Amino acid sequence: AVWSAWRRAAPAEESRGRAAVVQKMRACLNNGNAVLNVGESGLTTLPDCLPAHITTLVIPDNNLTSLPALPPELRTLEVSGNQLTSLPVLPPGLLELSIFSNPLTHLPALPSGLCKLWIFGNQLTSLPVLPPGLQELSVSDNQLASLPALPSELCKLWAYNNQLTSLPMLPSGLQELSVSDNQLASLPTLPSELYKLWAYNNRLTSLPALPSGLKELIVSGNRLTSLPVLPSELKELMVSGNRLTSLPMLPSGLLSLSVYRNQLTRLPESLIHLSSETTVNLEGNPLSERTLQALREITSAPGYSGPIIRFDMAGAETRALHLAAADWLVPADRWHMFGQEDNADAFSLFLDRLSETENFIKDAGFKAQISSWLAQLAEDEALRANTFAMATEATSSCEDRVTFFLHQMKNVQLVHNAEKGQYDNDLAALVATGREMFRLGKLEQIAREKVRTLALVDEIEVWLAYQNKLKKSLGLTSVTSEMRFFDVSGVTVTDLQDAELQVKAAEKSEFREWILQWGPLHRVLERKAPERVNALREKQISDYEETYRMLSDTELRPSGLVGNTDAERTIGARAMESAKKTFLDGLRPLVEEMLGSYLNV
Repeated sequence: AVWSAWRRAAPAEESRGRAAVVQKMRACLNNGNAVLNVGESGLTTLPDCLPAHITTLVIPDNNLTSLPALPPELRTLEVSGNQLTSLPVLPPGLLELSIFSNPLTHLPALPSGLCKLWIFGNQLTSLPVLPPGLQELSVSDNQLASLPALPSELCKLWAYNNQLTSLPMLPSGLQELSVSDNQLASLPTLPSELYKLWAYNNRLTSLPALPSGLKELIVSGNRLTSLPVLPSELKELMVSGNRLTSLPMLPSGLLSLSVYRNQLTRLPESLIHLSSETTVNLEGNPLSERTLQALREITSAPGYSGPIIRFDMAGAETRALHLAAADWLVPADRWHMFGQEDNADAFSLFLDRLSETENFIKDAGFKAQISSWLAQLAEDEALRANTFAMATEATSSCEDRVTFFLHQMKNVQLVHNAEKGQYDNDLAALVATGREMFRLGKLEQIAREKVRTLALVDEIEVWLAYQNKLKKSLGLTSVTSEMRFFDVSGVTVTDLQDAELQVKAAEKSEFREWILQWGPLHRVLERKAPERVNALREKQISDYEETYRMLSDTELRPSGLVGNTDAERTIGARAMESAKKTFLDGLRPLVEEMLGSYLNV
């Protein structure tokens, strides 16, 4: 009767959904079922009475603006995405309150027996007084400037991505503290049972004494000038992006050590005693010469059984893009407008860094080659966008990382040119670019393989060393002449000799088939022979479907297996490969006609 009035007040598209909710409510009233879940039905209103014995009420994603008075025996309320801007009075016996993804800015009075308060992801600007027996407070992704006094019984406090500048005193049994992405200038004294402390991206300059049983400490992106003694059971130490000048003794059981972008000049000796599975990232620290020497000595020894150690040579401002660009261009107007395009800063920073590289120092031609490239960039908005985006690193590291990213930008440019049509009437240029891409791809795999063999590694130096040292012998036109830190790459003369041999052997064996799968070649074929290539693509699709069905009929059906999602994955995969191989068969003659006279040495 209240429910009938409600069901009939329905916008027409909600009429069936409202009938479904009335059916559920009737079910509660008629069988004593004390759980009501109103479903996802695009509800814009709920009826004014809900069944009165309901103890769990679940409100999924709907378009609700208001909730009715709540069933007096309610123990659990759970509300998903809606447009609630407030909540009704909460029933005295409520135990758990969840609300997610509502524009809600404030909560009503909280019942004294509440135990779980899961109110993350709303718009809350304040909290009510918290009941003393509250056990979990989850209030991340809101708009809170502060938290109220914390109940004595709390075990978990999550409040990351708010605007907190301090925390209240912490309850003695707190086990979990997760308050990252705030503006905390400090932490208060840390409770004894705390096993997890996540406070990344705050404004901490020191840490309180650490609890004996602390297992995780993640405080990267702070302003820490030191860490206190680490407790012996710590497993995770993530303190990157701070101002640390040294580290404490490292607990033997540490499973991750992330200390990149600090100011470390020395390493604890305990680092070498860490387990062989522990992850270690030391990049972007001014490690002394001897420190790095001693490291190479220890990790290179036979029988070394410590961690794999990632390092670099970076050690421990953004002009207007047009200023950065004017420094390179031969006689920049255009670069004013480019300054406002997406990632333009990243690229501005990149260009400033490029003037401090070994190529700049040693190759008098370098300014002019960068100028030609900047000029090509100015005429191609697509390329320019991709290039600017790529600058997002190289700025993360040393001179060689910048140089490496220059090589990657130049690779992008060659593929782009091929894809666009620059070489449709210069097919020897098209084939040359293909060979260069084939060789670079092979170097990437060779460098990845060499990286796996190294216990002390700078993976970018490794990959760069191969590009740089094989530029001449492999005709890598997109690669520059100079690099600074080859001595620390770990790449030997024998390594380079073997990579030359492997790539030349592979190209001889694989290239003619490899170029059939090369994407820019497809772009060129589709331009020169649009009807034949479209026909081949349409056939590739049909062949898959027809081959699927035949494999299903001939192999799955007699088993098995026609419902079986695993067997159907196996034949689907087989039908793609089959159809692919047929597709490349129809491409091959087309490539042979267009390119055969270009594919001799």
